[PDB]
Amino acid sequence: MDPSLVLEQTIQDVSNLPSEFRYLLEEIGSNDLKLIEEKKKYEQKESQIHKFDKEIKESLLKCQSLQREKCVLANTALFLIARHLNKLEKNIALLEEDG
Amino acid sequence: LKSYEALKAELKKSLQDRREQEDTFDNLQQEIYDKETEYFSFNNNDRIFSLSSAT
Amino acid sequence: WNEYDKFYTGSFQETTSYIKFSATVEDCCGTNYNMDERDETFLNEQVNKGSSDILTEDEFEILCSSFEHAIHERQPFLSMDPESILSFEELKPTLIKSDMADFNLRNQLNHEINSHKTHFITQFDPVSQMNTRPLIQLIEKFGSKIYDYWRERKIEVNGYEIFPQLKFIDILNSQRLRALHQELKNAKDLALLVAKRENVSLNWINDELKIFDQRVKIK
Amino acid sequence: LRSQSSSARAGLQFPVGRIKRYLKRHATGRTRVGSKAAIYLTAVLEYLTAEVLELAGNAAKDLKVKRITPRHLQLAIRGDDELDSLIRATIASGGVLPHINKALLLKV
Amino acid sequence: QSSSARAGLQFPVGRIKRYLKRHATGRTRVGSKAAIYLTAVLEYLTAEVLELAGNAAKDLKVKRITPRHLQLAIRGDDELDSLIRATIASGGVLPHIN
Amino acid sequence: HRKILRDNIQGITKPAIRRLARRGGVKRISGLIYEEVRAVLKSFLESVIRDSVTYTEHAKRKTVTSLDVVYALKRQGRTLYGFG
Amino acid sequence: DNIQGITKPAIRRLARRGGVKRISGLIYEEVRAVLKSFLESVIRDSVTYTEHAKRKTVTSLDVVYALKRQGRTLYGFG
Amino acid sequence: PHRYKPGTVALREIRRFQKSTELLIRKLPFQRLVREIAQDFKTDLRFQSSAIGALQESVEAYLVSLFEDTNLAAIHAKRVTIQKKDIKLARRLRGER
Amino acid sequence: PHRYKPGTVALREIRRFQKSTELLIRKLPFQRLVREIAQDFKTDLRFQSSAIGALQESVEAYLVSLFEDTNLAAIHAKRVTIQKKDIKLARRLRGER
Amino acid sequence: EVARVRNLNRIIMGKYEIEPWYFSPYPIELTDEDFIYIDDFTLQYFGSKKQYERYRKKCTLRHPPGNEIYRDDYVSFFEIDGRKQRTWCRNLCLLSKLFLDHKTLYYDVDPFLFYCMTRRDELGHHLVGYFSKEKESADGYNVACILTLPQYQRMGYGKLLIEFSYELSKKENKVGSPEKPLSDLGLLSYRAYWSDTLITLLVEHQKEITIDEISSMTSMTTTDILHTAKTLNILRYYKGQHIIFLNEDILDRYNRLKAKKRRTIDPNRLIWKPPVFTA
Amino acid sequence: RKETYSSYIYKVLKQTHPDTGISQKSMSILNSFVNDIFERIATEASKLAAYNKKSTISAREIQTAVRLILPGELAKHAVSEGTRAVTKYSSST
Amino acid sequence: ARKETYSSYIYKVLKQTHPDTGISQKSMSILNSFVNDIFERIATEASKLAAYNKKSTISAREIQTAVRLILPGELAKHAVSEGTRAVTKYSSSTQA
DNA sequence: ATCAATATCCACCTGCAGATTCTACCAAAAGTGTATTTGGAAACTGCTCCATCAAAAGGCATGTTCAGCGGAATTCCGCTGAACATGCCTTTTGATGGAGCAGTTTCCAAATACACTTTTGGTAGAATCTGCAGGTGGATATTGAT
DNA sequence: ATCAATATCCACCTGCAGATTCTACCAAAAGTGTATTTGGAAACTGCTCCATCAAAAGGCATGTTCAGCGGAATTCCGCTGAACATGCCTTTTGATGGAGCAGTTTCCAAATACACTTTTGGTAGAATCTGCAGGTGGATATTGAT
Repeated sequence: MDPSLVLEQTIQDVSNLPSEFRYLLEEIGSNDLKLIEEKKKYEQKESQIHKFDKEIKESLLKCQSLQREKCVLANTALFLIARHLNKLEKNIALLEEDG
Repeated sequence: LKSYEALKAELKKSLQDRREQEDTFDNLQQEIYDKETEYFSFNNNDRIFSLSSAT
Repeated sequence: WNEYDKFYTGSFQETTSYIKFSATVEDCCGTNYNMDERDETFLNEQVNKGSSDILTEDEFEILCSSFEHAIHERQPFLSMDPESILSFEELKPTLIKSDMADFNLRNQLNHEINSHKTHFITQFDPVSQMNTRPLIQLIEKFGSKIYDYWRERKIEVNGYEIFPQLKFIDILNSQRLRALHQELKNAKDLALLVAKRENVSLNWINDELKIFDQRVKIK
Repeated sequence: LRSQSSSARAGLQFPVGRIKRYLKRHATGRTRVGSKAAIYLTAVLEYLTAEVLELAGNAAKDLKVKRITPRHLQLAIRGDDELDSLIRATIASGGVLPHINKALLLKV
Repeated sequence: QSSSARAGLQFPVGRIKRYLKRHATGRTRVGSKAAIYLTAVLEYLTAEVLELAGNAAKDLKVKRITPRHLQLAIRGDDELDSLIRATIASGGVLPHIN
Repeated sequence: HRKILRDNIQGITKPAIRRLARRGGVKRISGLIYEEVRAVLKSFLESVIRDSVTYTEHAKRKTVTSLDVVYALKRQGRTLYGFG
Repeated sequence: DNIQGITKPAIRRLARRGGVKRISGLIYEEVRAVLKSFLESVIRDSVTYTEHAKRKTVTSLDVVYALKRQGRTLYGFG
Repeated sequence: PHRYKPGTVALREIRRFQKSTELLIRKLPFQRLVREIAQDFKTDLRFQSSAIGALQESVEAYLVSLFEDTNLAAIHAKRVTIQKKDIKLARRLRGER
Repeated sequence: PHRYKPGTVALREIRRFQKSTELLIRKLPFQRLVREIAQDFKTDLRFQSSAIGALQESVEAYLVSLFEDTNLAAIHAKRVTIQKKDIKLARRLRGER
Repeated sequence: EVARVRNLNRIIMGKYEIEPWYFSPYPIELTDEDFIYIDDFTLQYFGSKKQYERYRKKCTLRHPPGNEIYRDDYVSFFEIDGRKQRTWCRNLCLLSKLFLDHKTLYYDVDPFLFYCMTRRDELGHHLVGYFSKEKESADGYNVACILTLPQYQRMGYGKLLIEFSYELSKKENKVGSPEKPLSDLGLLSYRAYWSDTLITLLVEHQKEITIDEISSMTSMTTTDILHTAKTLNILRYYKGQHIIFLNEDILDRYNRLKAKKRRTIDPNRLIWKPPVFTA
Repeated sequence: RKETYSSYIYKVLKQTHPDTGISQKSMSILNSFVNDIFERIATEASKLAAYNKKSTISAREIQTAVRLILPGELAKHAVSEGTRAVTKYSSST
Repeated sequence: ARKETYSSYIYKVLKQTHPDTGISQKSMSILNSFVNDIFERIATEASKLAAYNKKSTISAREIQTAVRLILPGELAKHAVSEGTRAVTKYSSSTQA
């Protein structure tokens, strides 16, 4: 009864994990907002050179501000999958004690 | 004037760096696709599923 | 009122769908403990007048951490130890085999991500990352007279916690073994794939920003 | 003060003695306590003081100053707690409650 | 000489004497002629055990079963409504197709 | 004397049973229910008057009264008030 | 302790004891409701009887007395 | 010259009859019927008038309950007319044989 | 093998179940259900198993009489399939409350 | 009778001082001092007052930990379960029993579900209320213990609280029911909603309505609808049917709908209702 | 000591056709019959005694109780054998 | 030349419960029949359960469970509350 | 119209459960012999009260036409019995704990039975002032042809 | 909608049985004080019986598609109750007789009550044997696509 009944708690723990992955659907849906804006932020940089200083030096504030919002979805996507993954093998280590 | 010669090495380092980052840009297509082909194992209910968000 | 002097520093985000965050509060804010002002008025006012180390506040986070990691789950049978401190050879595999609540899991995935420019940079860790230096590195050089932090500490709490505390069969059954284990194996390939795009995201940022500013002396 | 010991000591308005001797009459067994018959008094009273108080609520809504036998059954049958204490009972000249079901008049 | 066999019945007057008495209300029973109901339980118990032999050779059974009891204790339309609320335990019903 | 009478179950008339149905609430009456509702009326009358005449048979009363027939009509599970 | 009001598809055995044809859907909820009603009536009567006896175990005499009042003789069992 | 719709005077006599509570069947014919159903039981039985009135309103009660039964039966049988089989089911299900 | 018409095997198990006098319902969930109806009126009172068998004899007698009457109601409805309004008319014409 | 005295002098959480109301066997290290701080988005109580210079820097989570069901233009609703999340189920009770009359740490906090009442605030979703949920149909009691924080009481939240809990009775498709045994200052507001849902859903049908179908869309227990007869014309026909019909009333509740019937809940949200045989 | 009519009804079956047999549930159903119909006619007879402002539980009131308590032809055969056997009891002085 | 009835007592019930309401003699007989047969019903059920308890004396608890067992719900609970009230109030043997 | 694999009815066997038949203890109501005791079957009368009867309007029987509805039948679709493979709670079987039975002994509350003597509640009438009940007219709502 | 014709509510009315008080009275219970004999209450004591509890072989409940027949919507068409006239049957009402019912009193028969046997009638034992449930196996319907 020891290497069997704990598998039911594995079910309920990763139960909200696809809904957690459904929260990533907003997060990967958030890449529609800014990576297309990444295509559209380019139009005020190369078109303003024009066969060669407030638009060349201070233009980094339009670039440095955008890298903050991409990171919250990035690394947090990993560790949730890790606790979707890695905690099973400690229970498998209980299952490895028998067949 | 050897000043901009060694200063060009601060920007020639990026162009050898340019090839390895564009390769990672060039490697994007199959790793999106071959995961999605692996994901087919059914009718692809959406169109922009995980990494077709990028263009 | 003075209760809202410096509220908290932070900006939130809005939603477009339903927020779905099923996590653990014991793993949300990370570390468990904290200390008060009466512990550094001896060190930073009477001891550090001629010392060589430069004392920082971020080191207080992970400071006691390796000492309560052995006292609870590595040996639980103590209850009322008067001198409640296990000795130096009982604290030598603590810092070497540093199990800071599974420190390996929080870093072993990023190796095959190959994002070794930074480490562990996530939003759920707070935004003060520049002062982060692990005391698995910072004991043998600067934390030598800080290594004895926990040994004094349980004496004035009488061997107890500094915070308060609340009042205290195989056949026809083996088919869901591989039906449950293999399904969550495939999630690593999801994470490893979406890591590589968020790697090359930031690698696309540092392309031109150090190029064109140099052009004022070469063209 | 007052010392009228006519067994209104219970504060009950029915005779303790008449239903005492009627219990002593009905009496399939052998004995019957008058002191444990005082509870049997108000069982009868609550049967009545909640029946007929509920009755004369029709006298307001139908503007009668007496209460007569169709006024009994017309409102002694609406209270479903006091319904099934009369299911064996048939009130003489009591009439029927007005009851036309909706599918009878379908505007055909 | 006898006890109640001088009435010619089988059941006893003495058990049915007090069972009239302690069930009573009117305080006095006719002890020499309370045996008239002693007669009636015989007709009661014979008639719904004589019909147990109403189907002897057409059931092929020796003991009296409780489905053997009920499944012909309904054909007696006279004794049907004499048991109009009786629920024979594990007696089944009678076969019918409408 | 004897003073015999021919049975007159047709004494209850067609609009009488019509009015008795319209007390109940039926809006459309058949053409052939008449004789059979007469039949169930006669069955109810005989089922109650057997018990009434056996109560007046034990009462040593060669009349009938109201109290014995309300007793007899009580013991058919359909107890009547108002008349005792 | 929990809810076990789900009985069985022996409603399609008890109906089979009746002379019924093909039964329907959407009757099983009503038949378990009316079973709940009949049992709660008779168990209320039985618990009043066994409360008056001040015995904390019920007996078959209690249920035959309760049914014999309630309108049907639980007949030939006590 | 003037004529109502068919079926609308029916509800008028519904409300006129059930709003009031007088005895419905005529008194002396039912007295004759009680004596004629009596005469085969015991010859020349004397009657009490209040007993005959008790029978009047008792059989009025039972028959109006039976008409309520057949109204239920006919409104279940997707009809608006009552029939013989409605009374047959009413007698069969109310319980007496 | 061959498969006979639907309905016929149903009628032969009508016959097979109606001849038998076995207690048709399963006993131990009925024990469960009488505990369930017990604890909401009173705390833990005890049940003789013969008395639980007595309930397990009485309640399906009430159920099979209900099924007989609703069968006759549906065969009055000129159909061979009972419904919810069938059991509503059976209870209401029974005089259930 | 034990908690008829006071335990802390005053307790704050965020912006508003809360002079408490009920005793509880807390550690005595809380009761030696005056200022007791409570961390806002997570409620994990603080025996010391000298950590907001670093704990607000250590404050990692800003949205409160439940799962989003529906947010209107003003307020949202969240979802916390005990077996999958124990720690925030702990500190929910330590602020509840300060206000309540029923709690006891007797069983474990696992089986009964927690919902939340937190408003759209510009400094992150501050919580203003929370109401309990039993798992499944134990003694009826389909809605459960309800708290409302006096930092934001008497400003028109509690009616929006109780109807949203009542709003989840319909997708449950079951009999909605409160915990009966006690309520005094809430019970008249509890009885207000059954009167509020009385005439508003009544006139929208414009005809009569049958007694089971009252229990269809109102989804409350029939003892309440039977006890709603004392306010209105629920009159009882031939053998019990209890069915109702509209009478012309004052309808001033239905007429003056300006400010007291301020907002309601749009039925646009999702539910799980997890079936698990563990209890 | 419990009182049961089982031996007596066994002797009733003995004085009719002896080839047949009571089982352990058949005498329960038969004892329930005799006790139930006894209870019914006894309460009817006592109630009729009270109704007729009369004291003794007469044989005449058992006569009228069995006449009113049974359906027809069963009642007339029962009352025939009843009056027969009670005049037989009065015969042997 | 003798009769017993409950006439003036139910008339006093009407005087207490309503300030003015008349009763016809037909309605007096209606209510007298109701009180008499509900009297008989609870009396015979109480005596029946007194025999079924194998006791001999009829007392307040068996008629209490008779009240609780002969009625449906809410009038039964109000009736047994009124019964307990009345038996406790009679129990006080005092001057006033 | 026919040959079929399924199912039922019949017949012999065989374990085995329990119904039958004494049977003895045993003890217990039933029978019996008076003795006293009161309710009751029977006889006589005063008197309601219930038959039993002859003279006037209100309802009942019997028509009419007429359109509203009960049934026939089509038609179509969808719920619902029908095998069929498969999980799953069962069904005894045995055992442990233990506790609410049923019974003894007991002791004191208390209901019965008096008789005294009380106010006191039906009640026959008896007056006596009436609420209500059918009728009469007037304001206004509820079906029916255009 | 817009009137026509009833119908319903809404007073207003005067007379009529009928509720209402109510005094008298007189049976006629209720209440009161006192032994007193007994039956409920209670504490206690064997114990039989009932409650969990786990494990092992298997019926059987559960979801499955799936094909079909039974429910149901809508059509149309004869017929039968329905609305109303009217001619006519008999119901509703005040006086006259006889017997049945209510009541009084009488022996007097039959039933309580005591007290003393004793067949009889439960019960635990206990054989026993025999009828019955189940099993196996053979004879005779059983109702379908072609």
